[PDB]
Amino acid sequence: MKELIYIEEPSILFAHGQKCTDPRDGLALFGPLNQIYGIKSGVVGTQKGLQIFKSYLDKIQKPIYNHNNITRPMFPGFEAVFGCKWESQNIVFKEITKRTYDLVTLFNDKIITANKNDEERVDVWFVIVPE
Amino acid sequence: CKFLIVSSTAGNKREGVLKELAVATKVKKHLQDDMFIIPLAIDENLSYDDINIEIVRLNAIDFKKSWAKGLQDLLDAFEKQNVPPPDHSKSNLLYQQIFLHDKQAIEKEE
Amino acid sequence: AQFHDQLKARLLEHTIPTQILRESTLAWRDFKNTFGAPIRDFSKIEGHLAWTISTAAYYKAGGKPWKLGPGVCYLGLVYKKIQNACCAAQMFLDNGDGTVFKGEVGPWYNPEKGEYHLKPKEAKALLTQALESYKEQNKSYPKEVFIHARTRFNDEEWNAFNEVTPKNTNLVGVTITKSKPLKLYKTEGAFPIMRGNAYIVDEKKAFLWTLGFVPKLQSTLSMEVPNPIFIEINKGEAEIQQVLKDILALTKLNYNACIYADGEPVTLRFANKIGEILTASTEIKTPPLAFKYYI
Amino acid sequence: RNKIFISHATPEDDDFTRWLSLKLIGLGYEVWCDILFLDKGVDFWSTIEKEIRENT
DNA sequence: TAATAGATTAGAGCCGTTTA
Ligand SMILES: [Mg+2]
Repeated sequence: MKELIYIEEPSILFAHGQKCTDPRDGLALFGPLNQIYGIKSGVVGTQKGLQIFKSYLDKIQKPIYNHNNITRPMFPGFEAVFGCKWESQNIVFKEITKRTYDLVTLFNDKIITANKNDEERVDVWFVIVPE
Repeated sequence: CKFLIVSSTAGNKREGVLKELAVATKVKKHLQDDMFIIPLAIDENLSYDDINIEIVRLNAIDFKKSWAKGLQDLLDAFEKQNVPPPDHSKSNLLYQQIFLHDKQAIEKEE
Repeated sequence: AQFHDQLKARLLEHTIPTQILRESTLAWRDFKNTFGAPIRDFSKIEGHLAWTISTAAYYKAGGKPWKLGPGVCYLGLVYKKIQNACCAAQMFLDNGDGTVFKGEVGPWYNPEKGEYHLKPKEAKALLTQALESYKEQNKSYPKEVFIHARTRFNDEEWNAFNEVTPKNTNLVGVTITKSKPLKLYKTEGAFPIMRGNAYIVDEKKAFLWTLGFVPKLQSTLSMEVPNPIFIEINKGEAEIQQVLKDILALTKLNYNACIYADGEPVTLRFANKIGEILTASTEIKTPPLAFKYYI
Repeated sequence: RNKIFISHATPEDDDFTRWLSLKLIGLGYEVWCDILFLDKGVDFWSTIEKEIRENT
């Protein structure tokens, strides 16, 4: 009867130096290590895609509850957890109106021209792809 | 010092919270300070109407959107009202005492 | 099929963090199966979804979500089939205790069709790139190089590794195998083995349950029955308990999502992702090497 | 009686009133605004009356 | 060159969302 040893579960550090086990609880309790001032969201997609991302971001600001909350902890909200603004009213939008290659080049050219030409700074571009 | 009452749809009409709120208003009257009881409205379905009389008179803190903005409102209201060295280690050591007691790796042969 | 990976590969030249979001994910209610519940039923996980993407955003906006708790350089390398291309992911601890979790990129090309082993020159180049990265981050060469992969390390590449390395630097090779059929159940309860238990097979080999029942979540990281990952010290001299602890720690670096833990090392997973992205498109000199451009 | 009161529509006009109040305090005048100085967890209408007909 | 196994390896896809 072979003995099963146990490795104590490692603890991940969070803000102010506190360590927790679940990333969700640690993030919702102490917050992330470094503070960024906010996310300048960039959207590359169709108008319906922008509307969907707008609505989902607005829902992200408020808490969203899982069907079962004890196992997977709920989301207090982005501003509540991470502490940096990611509002939907500060979005840099780029509308789009070998086949995979051309579909890729569309978004690639949009992102290239928006990061090169446009004066608005985007922390990270979100490619909202249709379905 | 302060009495924050959660003002959701379920939390504004339940008996226990109602009695706690009632004794809270009694001790508020005894303390003679209007800056005692703070409603925290969190529920989208519950408007500022249909709320309880005992808290309808008072100014709520808008937790409906962006709980962290309501948290900041709570913080600067507390600083404005002189509500009495912050250390997150206390909460860190307290989190597993109560919230993780049925959820832990207890020593037992299996 | 290759839409996301080739998008990121083409975006690698000009450093711009990007997150690809399918419309069926952000608003899964309106897309349906046309005969009942929606195609992607995210109701049980919506908040969790709202967790993960948020972290992804916060990871691609230059924010560090969490640290880990010296002198050890973890180097997880993964092979990609096209000719073979080896791409690695490195992590260590900075002198300020910061978790440096960059990559080890500039993929190394083994011309053999099915030899998942780096040639002596490519192995030397990969290892020395990792060592100089450690040197420029921590101001000193690593004390111990925990180099791991999903493949056994052949003799010639091991010799190349130990000749390119400098003195006082012990590097140990670790092999991680997924889908190894050892389905260890639990006789008494209805819930599988708790996560973190390890069955040692040999002084160099063992089975670790990096996934399974988590007491903290009262549920399981894996549906059905967990599949333990085989951790074998095929090369180098190291304690298997220490290797299991280190790999359990490495299973906490999943910044691409917000989940309590993942079943395989995050180094290997992220190296796989960066390798797939690199092989998606044409060759690019000095790839960005930071995961915010890939995951 | 040394105070300035500014009434406004709350949901829509906040930027103008906030800017006006901030400039007024910068100029040294004491101001009272419901979106700046009206306390949380307090009878708002009673305090508005007190400020209007006591110190304004 | 083909085949017959074992050992490793890699891809791709596909559905559920972790029993309260
Ligand atoms: Mg990803």
